[PDB]
Amino acid sequence: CXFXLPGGGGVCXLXSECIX
Repeated sequence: CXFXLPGGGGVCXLXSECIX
């Protein structure tokens, strides 16, 4: 974190469908 536009295994929600 901070999340939002990350890079690893998961995405911030999904990339807009959650936060984004």
